[PDB]
Amino acid sequence: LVRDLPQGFSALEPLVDLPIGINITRFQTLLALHRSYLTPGDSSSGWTA
Amino acid sequence: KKFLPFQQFGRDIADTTDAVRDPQTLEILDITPCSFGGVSVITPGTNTSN
Ligand SMILES: *[C@@H]1O[C@H](CO)[C@@H](O)[C@H](O)[C@H]1NC(C)=O
Ligand SMILES: *[C@@H]1O[C@H](CO)[C@@H](O)[C@H](O)[C@H]1NC(C)=O
Repeated sequence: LVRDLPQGFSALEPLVDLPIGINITRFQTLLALHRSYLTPGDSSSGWTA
Repeated sequence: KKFLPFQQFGRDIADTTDAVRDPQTLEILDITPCSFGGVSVITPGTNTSN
């Protein structure tokens, strides 16, 4: 029942250290499309807008 | 003590390594110094006894 970031404290545990050794300046987030790009539905084809 | 998967050493006092994780066996063992203590001599006067 919290739309935004919740109030509280949670410490983030490390997951992995990748020796990528590359140069990073920009990043982008990948999403999943449940609907169809060929035929877009009027509504509800995606996930609750 | 429980070490997180990335944790290897332990320093609660920040100047002495109390605990560590053994490299071969993943058990965690804590290091206590070999101990010490002052030694006092209680003597009467050597003019009386040694
Ligand atoms: C990373 O690339 C930028 C150009 O986008 C460059 O200015 C920067 O010096 C590069 N950094 C490294 C560590 O290669
Ligand atoms: C490391 O080797 C030791 C002794 O053979 C054994 O406890 C265990 O199989 C290995 N543990 C790790 C860190 O893979």
